[PDB]
Amino acid sequence: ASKLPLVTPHTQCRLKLLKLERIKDYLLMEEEFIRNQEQMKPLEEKQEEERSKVDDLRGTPMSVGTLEEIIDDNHAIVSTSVGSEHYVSILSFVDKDLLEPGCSVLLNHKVHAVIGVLMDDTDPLVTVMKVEKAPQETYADIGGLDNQIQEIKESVELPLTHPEYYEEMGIKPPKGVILYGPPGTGKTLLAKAVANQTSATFLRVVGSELIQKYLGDGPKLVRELFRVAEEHAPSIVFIDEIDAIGTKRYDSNSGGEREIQRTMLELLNQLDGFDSRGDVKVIMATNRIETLDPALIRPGRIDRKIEFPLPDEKTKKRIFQIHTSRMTLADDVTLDDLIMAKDDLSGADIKAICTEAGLMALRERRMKVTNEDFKKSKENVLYK
Amino acid sequence: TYSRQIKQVEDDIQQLLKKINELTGIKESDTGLAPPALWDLAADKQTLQSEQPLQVARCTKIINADSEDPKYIINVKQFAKFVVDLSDQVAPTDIEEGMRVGVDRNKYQIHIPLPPKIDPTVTMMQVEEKPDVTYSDVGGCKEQIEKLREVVETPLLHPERFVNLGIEPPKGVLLFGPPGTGKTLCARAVANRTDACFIRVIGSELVQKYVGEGARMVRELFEMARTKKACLIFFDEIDAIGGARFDDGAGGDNEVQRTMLELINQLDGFDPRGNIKVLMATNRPDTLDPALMRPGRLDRKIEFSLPDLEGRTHIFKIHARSMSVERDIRFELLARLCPNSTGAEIRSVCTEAGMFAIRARRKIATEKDFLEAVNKVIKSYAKFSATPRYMTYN
Amino acid sequence: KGVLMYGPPGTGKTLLARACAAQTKATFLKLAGPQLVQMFIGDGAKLVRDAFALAKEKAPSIIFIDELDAIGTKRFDSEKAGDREVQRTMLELLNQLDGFQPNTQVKVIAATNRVDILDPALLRSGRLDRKIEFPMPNEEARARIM
Amino acid sequence: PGRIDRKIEFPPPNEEARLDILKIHSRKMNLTRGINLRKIAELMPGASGA
Amino acid sequence: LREELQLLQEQGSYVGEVVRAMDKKKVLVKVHPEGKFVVDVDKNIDINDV
Ligand SMILES: Nc1ncnc2c1ncn2[C@@H]1O[C@H](COP(=O)(O)OP(=O)(O)OP(=O)(O)O)[C@@H](O)[C@H]1O
Ligand SMILES: Nc1ncnc2c1ncn2[C@@H]1O[C@H](COP(=O)(O)OP(=O)(O)OP(=O)(O)O)[C@@H](O)[C@H]1O
Ligand SMILES: Nc1ncnc2c1ncn2[C@@H]1O[C@H](COP(=O)(O)OP(=O)(O)O)[C@@H](O)[C@H]1O
Ligand SMILES: [Mg+2]
Ligand SMILES: [Mg+2]
Ligand SMILES: [Mg+2]
Repeated sequence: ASKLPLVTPHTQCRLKLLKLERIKDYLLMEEEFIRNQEQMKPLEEKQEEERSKVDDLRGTPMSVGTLEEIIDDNHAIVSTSVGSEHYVSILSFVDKDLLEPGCSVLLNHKVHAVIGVLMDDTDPLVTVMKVEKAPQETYADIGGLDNQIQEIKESVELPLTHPEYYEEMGIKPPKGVILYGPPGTGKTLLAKAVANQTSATFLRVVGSELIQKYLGDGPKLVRELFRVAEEHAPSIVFIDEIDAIGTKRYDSNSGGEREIQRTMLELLNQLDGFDSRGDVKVIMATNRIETLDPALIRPGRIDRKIEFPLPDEKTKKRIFQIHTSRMTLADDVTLDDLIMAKDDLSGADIKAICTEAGLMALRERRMKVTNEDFKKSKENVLYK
Repeated sequence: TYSRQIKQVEDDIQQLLKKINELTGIKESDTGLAPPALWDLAADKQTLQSEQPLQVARCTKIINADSEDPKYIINVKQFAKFVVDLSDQVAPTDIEEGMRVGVDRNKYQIHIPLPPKIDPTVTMMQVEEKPDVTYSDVGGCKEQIEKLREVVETPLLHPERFVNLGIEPPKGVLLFGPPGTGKTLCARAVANRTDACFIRVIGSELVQKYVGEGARMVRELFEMARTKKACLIFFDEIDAIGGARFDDGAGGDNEVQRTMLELINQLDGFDPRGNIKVLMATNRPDTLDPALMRPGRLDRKIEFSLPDLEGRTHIFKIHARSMSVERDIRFELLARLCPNSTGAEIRSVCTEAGMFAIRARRKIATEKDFLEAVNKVIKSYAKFSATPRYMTYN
Repeated sequence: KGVLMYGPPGTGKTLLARACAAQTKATFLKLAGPQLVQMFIGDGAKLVRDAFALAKEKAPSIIFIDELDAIGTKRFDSEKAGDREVQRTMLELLNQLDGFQPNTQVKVIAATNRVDILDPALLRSGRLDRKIEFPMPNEEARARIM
Repeated sequence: PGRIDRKIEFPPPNEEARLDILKIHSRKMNLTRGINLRKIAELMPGASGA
Repeated sequence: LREELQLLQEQGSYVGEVVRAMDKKKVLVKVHPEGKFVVDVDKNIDINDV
């Protein structure tokens, strides 16, 4: 295990033959040394004789307690599971490194001495926020933007996949990225393409669930979010619909607008605090960019500000080519009449028509979609 | 030539490492055990020494002593209160009242005094580790640094120039300006160079869920701070901890004002804090309370304004001293294009213009690579700008 | 029985209270305002009657309360919400000072810097008698202060 | 429009639909022969199914 | 029948709740309001049956 990290010649040289044959002698001499322990001092079997001695030391009932402090001369104040806490001692088979205040431990039943530590069963909120698998298809599913698809790779993908271009420049990557525009243009759609592509851990939270019903439970939820994001990996924190923290007032929140405010002060800390930040990239998205606090959008917290426009009428035709790719489309239809139907139909409307017109065909058990399917589709989707 | 011959002689000896380390004992990936050849000290001896002679000594809390006799009144977590006595191994000296002690399970007598409870959410806000911002990175505001550095560290590094002159130096200082100006940046340089404990407090951490729970956290801060010989408290974003008392009708934000009042009492009056120096940093000072803006608490009122011209030209030299540039560019021309800009924006210009070199192919930025960055950062992100409604501090 | 000092925050209110702690050789007892606020119910109320019973025992004693607007905030009628547990500690401090079973053994010195916040139930005449104010120093006192 | 897949309206019932709601809920009642539930359903001018 | 006079003096059995098992033939079981116990299994009970 991690015996030698040198692999650098990478050929059929004698140097690769020399190094590993040196290591061959460092292993056998270490083998033959430790072999002569049991030859002259048998004294045990050591596969079980030390083990069963430990297993007979530790009692068969094993109570579970809680750490709250350590005094490093192998005795610490531990809390029992009722609430009455003791001043028991710690053993030597305890590996006194995995002990934090709040870690669940194993105790003796007789004198309650700290026998072993317990691996924690965590968590019912990490698995909530952590995206399990890659969501959907690739960047080729998008179509039409092609100017900011370069931009997001520039700040997320390319700092991760090519860590040589910023070094030859002598620069650090831009920190924050926000995404804004009208509703239904592809803000949430682009973030799935990033989570398809990346090898980082990807955390998502919606801005509406940042507000809590108790006092101070809001800023506690933010502090432990960035704790989770930092403790894993190079990671990507995606916060969607963050204007919703300030627009909608809910009667669950006992603190009024001045509990929204204290949460945003904590969020204002966690992006550009004084603490050592680490490798965490922040992506944000909204559709009401003018409402939120300008102190949160200052450079240093969010560097890149990407606008999404409405789909142009030659980018619209590309979107119909995507959502009607794998459907058995009858040759009656003409897509170019469908394009200029609404003058500002978003990319969401195109999928809203193409999914609905397929639903009309299954009412009549058909397999191909005709023209009058689309004729009654935009009446159903748009006009109400 | 010897393609497989260097491979299989490599591969078996990498296996022969594993094939005999399984015959020593590091294996059986545990549920909380030790490495096997590390606990051998307590294998026979301290097994029957740290367990069989040694006892459990359940820990308690003492109410009071009484005269003429030991006769201590003790208290435990949920059970009763007892009348106890000492052991032979401790003097009756350091068994002073209101102190946690360990107590056997049969006779109920006191074994050893204990260090008190530290309330661990205050334990996590001691910094333990220093950041890497030097005063050489806070260029452009030298006069503000000098007027700050003479309060925080010069009575600590030389506590004799003041005493022989007979003056008591100031204690409190707040740092205020528009955002992105250098307040949190200049606070990191102080924790770089200093040597006392540097306990940081973000003002959004004192909002608690119960009533008066936020005010007890202020004390446990100032209890462990008085134990130290010198400590340096840092308050950040204190517009959340208290603006002003305005109580009207339905008592709203009454809870946060009591936390703001307990902080006021720990700063002045009645056997003061001693050698504790505080340091606030806010974004809008006009909301703050007049009894907190009073000197004797917040003596120094250092301003962080925008850089003038030579503040700006110095900041370009800081954030572009470490990047591959064309030799023949002038920074003084660039700082005339950013009239009311912050130091955080100037760093974003320098990082953006290095990206344009990465956009096409090249390895060193040009002067026109800078100018394509200025009109994007200064003039195309000017819809947001964050400054002009904070210059008036509203 | 009961004195009250008020005014702008830098006029010197604690400075008289620290002066009297050095002059008389009585049992001086001091309080913070938000110290009488507890998470559990009835503990801040219990903490008031424990303090006055302690100053009852040391019969020459005076009690000091700093920042009285922490607990003495004016009561208000509202549904659906509002704090209540703070008023219980106030309403015993009204009673345990003055009312049923009164005493002349302890003297109260109270100090705040804002007055209009306070409940008129604690500014009656019998609970806090002599309400003195501290004006800002006019001209001549500033020559004496510095 | 891309958010909700299909919206379904529930109107108040008419004369043909007030009859069979009566027909299902008169199942568990011990009736008398000769009722003419049609005349009963027309007296309610579409209240609801409740 | 006359065995139970010298059978019922044996103390009763607790009832608990399995969370999950682990290495080397043990399970993690919690009691009513009492703390979680790492206990071993008997020989007549399969771990995958637990
Ligand atoms: N430019 C586009 N190209 C292809 N599909 C698109 C485009 N824009 C939107 N869509 C389709 O619309 C659907 C929803 O888009 P999305 O929700 O990402 O828009 P949005 O702006 O994030 O919406 P909101 O503003 O409500 O968050 C996506 O599933 C996508 O298939
Ligand atoms: N005078 C300066 N010299 C060099 N860098 C600066 C200067 N001012 C700001 N910066 C840059 O600004 C960033 C830190 O800003 P800081 O967090 O101090 O803003 P602030 O004044 O605390 O306002 P906020 O509280 O909104 O953050 C750092 O990235 C730093 O490089
Ligand atoms: N002669 C004086 N008159 C007024 N104030 C003084 C005088 N001498 C000193 N002081 C200052 O007044 C302060 C007293 O604080 P004080 O006004 O009582 O605070 P608060 O009223 O907010 O409790 C002391 O810090 C002291 O330095
Ligand atoms: Mg979306
Ligand atoms: Mg800051
Ligand atoms: Mg005072």
